[PDB]
Amino acid sequence: SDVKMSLSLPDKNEQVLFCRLTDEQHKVYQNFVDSKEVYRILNGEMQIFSGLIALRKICNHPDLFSGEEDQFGYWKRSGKMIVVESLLKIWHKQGQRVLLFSQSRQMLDILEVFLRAQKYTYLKMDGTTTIASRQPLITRYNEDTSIFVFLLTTRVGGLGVNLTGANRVVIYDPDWNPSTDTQARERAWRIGQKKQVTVYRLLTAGTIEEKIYHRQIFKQFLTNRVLKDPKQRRFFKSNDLYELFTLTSPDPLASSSLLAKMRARNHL
Amino acid sequence: MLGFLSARQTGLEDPLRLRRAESTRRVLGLELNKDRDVERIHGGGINTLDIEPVEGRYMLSGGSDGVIVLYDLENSSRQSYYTCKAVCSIGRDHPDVHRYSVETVQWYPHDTGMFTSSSFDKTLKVWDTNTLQTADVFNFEETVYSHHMSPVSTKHCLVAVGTRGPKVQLCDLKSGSCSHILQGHRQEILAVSWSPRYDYILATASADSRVKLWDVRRASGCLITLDQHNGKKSQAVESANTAHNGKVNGLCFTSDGLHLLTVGTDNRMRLWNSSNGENTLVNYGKVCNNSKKGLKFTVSCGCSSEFVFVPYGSTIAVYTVYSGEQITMLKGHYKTVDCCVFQSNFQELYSGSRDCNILAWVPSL
Ligand SMILES: [Mg+2]
Repeated sequence: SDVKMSLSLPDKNEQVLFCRLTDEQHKVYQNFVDSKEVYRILNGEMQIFSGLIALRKICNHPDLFSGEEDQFGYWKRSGKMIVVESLLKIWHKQGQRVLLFSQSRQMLDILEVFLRAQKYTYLKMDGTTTIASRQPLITRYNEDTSIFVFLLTTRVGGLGVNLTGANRVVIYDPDWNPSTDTQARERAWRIGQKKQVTVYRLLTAGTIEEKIYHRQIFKQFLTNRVLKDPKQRRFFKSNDLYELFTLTSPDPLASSSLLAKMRARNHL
Repeated sequence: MLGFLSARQTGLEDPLRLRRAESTRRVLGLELNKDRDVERIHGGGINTLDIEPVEGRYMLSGGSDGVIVLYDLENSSRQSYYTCKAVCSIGRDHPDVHRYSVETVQWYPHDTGMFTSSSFDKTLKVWDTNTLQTADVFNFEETVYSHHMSPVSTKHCLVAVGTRGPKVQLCDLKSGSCSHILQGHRQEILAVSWSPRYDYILATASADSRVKLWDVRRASGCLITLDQHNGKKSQAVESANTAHNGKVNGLCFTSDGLHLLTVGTDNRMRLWNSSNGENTLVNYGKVCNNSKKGLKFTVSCGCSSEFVFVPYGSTIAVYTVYSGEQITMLKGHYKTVDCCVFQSNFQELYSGSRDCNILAWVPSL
């Protein structure tokens, strides 16, 4: 912001779409939050991780109960995948290049299958790809615009690489750490980006994903409290308790300036 | 001396000659004051004294009873006999009085409008001298043995604090940051002293028999560790390279800041090249001290030869810094002397001891 005017970067947008669980996805989510495992979690008997990861998987796509055109990972069974399908159609008809992130390798494979189901020319880079080929791959996506979508895991696709060839960026799945999402979204808006970029951060409304978004907003506020200014507004959207298992789908100083500063600090 | 005046008038000798020669002669003629007295207000022993660096008029004194007394040393009366009256007092009735003994009190350098006092009540309080109210307080997890502000820093305003913790704390009086610590000692840090020459050089003496010089800007620990032998008994640095054979409970940079005087509980004082910590092997003989806390001793300024005034039992031992020759014993205290502070303007001395007395030593004639 203090360098953007002195660097001639293009415009940026940071929209946050609140996606809607499908009937089948909502059914699986409601069945899980009504299951006995989450009940045991809320009683402190079991670790929270199983339920947390299960809910995140359900919001990503119902790959718990793998339900032709009914193969594993079919796009129409997940709301976020429906939104991604619409966005990819629009952007492809607009002749733009998209950077599709995911927290989960399995969800990245599902997105890859959905992309081959369409005619989109993709290019994938996750933790399994050999390191020696990663910088080449990036260069490929930065060089020829025939490649449309760049699939990424936020841990490898983020974190310092340059992907200015990408124009749109879509963060498919929120993470507990805000910084993962931040670096993933700044993979495109960098020195050398000659086109307007926008970030679409997909969350399922009233699910665990919205709660994770709230947790990481709280974390971002805590960070801004000490990085940019200490007048940060308190996080009031939620109390951040252990009720994220619920489905709530919508719808020289001369001793005077120094003494004055001591008094100022102490009166606070 | 008429020779000195004649040489000054005739330009034979620079007036510097007369000034420093007469300062040295005055220091040598130091004796119990014939016509001067200091008001008695401390109910306990005086652990520390500090005359303000600018104008040298006012003196702070912290007692073992926790009170802090502010004296005026100027003879505002017309008589030749006067008592150094107490201007101000953090007494037992003050809301911010120290609950335990005040162990170090120091005027803020560059300005007399503020001072600081550290106590065994685990607090370093910063006082506004005008309102006489605590402008700030720094709390520590362990009792403070000593503290010191840099007498030179126009840039930083750090207070180096040595507590019974093995860490030297650096409290920023600019926006209050007491988090900075220096690692490398192993027992209580009984003395700390900023270099008068170098802005960011701090010497710290701890009960582990080691004295370390730190560049507080640096990220790599101490610069120099003082070694008695300079390398004759050389060992991988885990327990060797000790400054003394006991607890090093006092530090004092010389006036120019090119040497460092360390007094330890092995009944020895040593003089160290402040640039590489090499021992200069100046003898000083046996310097009796057994203090379990920091020992406050000062050096002379503005004289032909530098002197060091060390508490020696119930006396003040005056030594020549660079030769070690024993000048004299100022003998007027009834208990062990805790501190002595040197007025450089008139070559005067003020000593506080456990007998609840502050004695003034003035040159005779
Ligand atoms: Mg980088």
